[PDB]
Amino acid sequence: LRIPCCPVNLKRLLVVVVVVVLVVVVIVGALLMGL
Repeated sequence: LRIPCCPVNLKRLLVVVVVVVLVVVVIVGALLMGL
């Protein structure tokens, strides 16, 4: 329950999520440019 004492591997999971979101934003920008 809660974060233990800073999130463990969950942190790098969050980083992966952020990367995914960034990549999606890149895909969106790319699509807006053309593809």
